[PDB]
Amino acid sequence: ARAPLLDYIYRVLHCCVCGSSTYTQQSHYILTLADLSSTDYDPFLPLAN
Amino acid sequence: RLESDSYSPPHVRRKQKITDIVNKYRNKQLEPEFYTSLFQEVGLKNCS
Repeated sequence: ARAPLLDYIYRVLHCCVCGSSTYTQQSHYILTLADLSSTDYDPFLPLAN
Repeated sequence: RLESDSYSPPHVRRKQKITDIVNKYRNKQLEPEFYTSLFQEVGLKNCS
């Protein structure tokens, strides 16, 4: 099911308060960068260091 | 009442009933899944 945005916000906050590890469901528990990709948004644009 | 062996005070009956209700009706949700429940509206479950 399509979880609401506040759900992901609280998931990320819980991960921050508890720890980055110990959460490897890797399905929907944490929103990842690749999820942001859409028709007019590339989350991996080239950059020069 | 004191003589009988199958009798307990009424508050014990209420406590056992409450424990049974908790066991048979609790919601299995994680911590992040519970905070978002508060913000969601209620009362329209049978209407929407």
